[PDB]
Amino acid sequence: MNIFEMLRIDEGLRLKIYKDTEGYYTIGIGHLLTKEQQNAFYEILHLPNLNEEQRNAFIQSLKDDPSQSANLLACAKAANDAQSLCAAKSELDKAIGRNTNGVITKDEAEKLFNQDVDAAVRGILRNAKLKPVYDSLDAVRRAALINMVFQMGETGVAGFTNSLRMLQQKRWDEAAVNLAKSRWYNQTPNRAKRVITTFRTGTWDAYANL
Repeated sequence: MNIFEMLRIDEGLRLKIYKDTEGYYTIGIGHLLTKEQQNAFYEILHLPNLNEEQRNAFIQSLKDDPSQSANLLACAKAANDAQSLCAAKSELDKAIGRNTNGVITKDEAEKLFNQDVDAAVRGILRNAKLKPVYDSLDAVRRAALINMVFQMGETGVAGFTNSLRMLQQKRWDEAAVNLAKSRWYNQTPNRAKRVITTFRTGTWDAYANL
């Protein structure tokens, strides 16, 4: 047990590229890659990832039959997305060092993950709200803080003013009681419970079994 097994259980590990419900392409453990007929003509012509010609064929197809505004605007969006995915794969391929076709192995996911951890800690140590509590914690409690950062971002975590302070004061059972009252806990109870147990105990016990 170690931090990568922790976030693999909590966050999940995808060996194939996935598109978020909010539109981001991701892979591994939360590794992010890339960020009537009148409106038909308009939006087709404003899709950010089409070619000149790819767009020509759609625009001129609409001219040929304006009735099919529904289908041509459907085609145009398929294409725009097909490209974004292409860009993400490309972004992935530079990261892995081969032509993955949007597929990686676990060790490659772990390699991505380990630098992602490096990014988060850098951020954390630059954040005046998170630094003093993070320096104060031991390695496994730090894993719990990083864990939270992965799920909601530096800023969200940094907004747990009080529980953070209790953590910094080594008041672990106070801290655990306070995290449970949170909106985080209410949105993802099973995960928050494991994280909070990690904060409270300084151990990996919440992940034993499972």
